[PDB]
Amino acid sequence: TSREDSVYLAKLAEQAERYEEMVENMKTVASSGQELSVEERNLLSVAYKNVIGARRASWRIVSSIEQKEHQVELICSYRSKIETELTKISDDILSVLDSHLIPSATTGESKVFYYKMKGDYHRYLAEFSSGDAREKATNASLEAYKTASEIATTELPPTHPIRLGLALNFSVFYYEIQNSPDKACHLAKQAFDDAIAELDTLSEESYKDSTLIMQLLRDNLTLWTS
Amino acid sequence: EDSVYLAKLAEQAERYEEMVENMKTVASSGQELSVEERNLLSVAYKNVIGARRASWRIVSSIEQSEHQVELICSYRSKIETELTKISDDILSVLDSHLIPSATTGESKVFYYKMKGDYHRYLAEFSSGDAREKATNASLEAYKTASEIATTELPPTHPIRLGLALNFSVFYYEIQNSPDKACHLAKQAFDDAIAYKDSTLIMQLLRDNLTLWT
Amino acid sequence: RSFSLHRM
Amino acid sequence: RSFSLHRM
Repeated sequence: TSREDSVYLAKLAEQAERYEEMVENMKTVASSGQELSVEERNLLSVAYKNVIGARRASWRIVSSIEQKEHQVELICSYRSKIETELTKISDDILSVLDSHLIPSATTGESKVFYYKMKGDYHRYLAEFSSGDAREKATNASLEAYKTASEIATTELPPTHPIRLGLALNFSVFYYEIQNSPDKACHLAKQAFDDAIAELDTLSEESYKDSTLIMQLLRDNLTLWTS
Repeated sequence: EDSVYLAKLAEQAERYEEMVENMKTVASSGQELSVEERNLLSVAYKNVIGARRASWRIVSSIEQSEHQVELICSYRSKIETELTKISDDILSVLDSHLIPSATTGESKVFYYKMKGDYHRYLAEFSSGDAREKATNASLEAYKTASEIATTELPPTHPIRLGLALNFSVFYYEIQNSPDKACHLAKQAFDDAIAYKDSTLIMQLLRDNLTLWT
Repeated sequence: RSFSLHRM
Repeated sequence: RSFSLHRM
């Protein structure tokens, strides 16, 4: 199957709700020489986000069951079988992110997008780890976000959905992983105020996507400030 | 015992493929099942096969370049092979352990209704003599269950009612018999004119009658 | 479009 | 619980 054939099967698997195969279709495309297009890396992002989304949901259910005999152990190994699948998915996406995606990225917008994913799946890892793995995941997550944030501030307008979506996930990292509501609100409020000032820079094609993420920023700001 | 605990766990986590594997070991032992394990095994396979039928129904409807048509026809064969394997695994459980070693008539109707169900799912995508044999295999299990249900289960019992639902749907969908589908759907609904599930059943029977008539 | 059996 | 970027 050719390069465009794998991209079509990813769009096929997307609507078929078979997201595990959507990864293999996109994993065999991003590793090619070409750089992923605007829609291509969207399928790559959509694919993995659903693959790890199911285990994140599955892990969050099994944790609350234990947080509420041989049943004590049966849940502990089941909850760890999901954590192994959560690591396999994160290590798989982070490996191609660090071997091909980020190195071969030349566009400033491409670098922000991939460095954001690096922060995202490092953050998924730190959601459940404890000890050395949680401390290692927290550091790499913040290092990739800060790198994306520095490149986004100089190469992207403040209303760009990739720049706004980054600060949204970066702010969630501060509140949920680093437990710093003051650092989350500060970055989230600044990201909202930076985009409000340059409203003329809101592009026609990127208009609806930018307004949506700004509302997601304010919803988090309201929740964190209680 | 421990295998049944993992099934309830995997149902909460919605990892139904593991719920099937764990409930498979409980049915692999030829010991009679229980009302809970009978439905734990049913919901496990219902969700696993339901996802592939969802993908099959969506992917087959996507067909609407010859390469692009032959590309999705190969992707459907991927889903069909899963649909075949999952149906073959549960049917071999019923045909070997559950149906032969069933003691009560209530379970016999449930297991014979299960057999016709997964034979019917086979008919939804099979071709040639695979669909023809699956058609006959589904009607035989359904008709056997209905003959037993008319004597062991009351007309309001949800297993007798749910069996009529899937039997009538089989007539309208596989054999393309609208008159046979409406006759039984209405006969079963009228015969039940008199627990917390039979009401929902006759709701589904009435909604199907409205669409079929 | 036809409804078979489900949990509700 | 905070809300992260969903599908675009």
